[PDB]
Amino acid sequence: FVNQHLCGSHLVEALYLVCGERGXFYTPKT
Amino acid sequence: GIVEQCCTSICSLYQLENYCN
Repeated sequence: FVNQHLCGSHLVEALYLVCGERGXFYTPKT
Repeated sequence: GIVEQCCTSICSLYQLENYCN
């Protein structure tokens, strides 16, 4: 990683990559 | 929210990981 501002698709992929998990499961909670 | 916080200021992987919870 390297420090940067992040938006939209760049942001949602960057938090998915560090987490290793998709979210948004059957009957969404968020 | 997360979209404002990380697009108006820097978010490292150490910040982004908190928002997966």
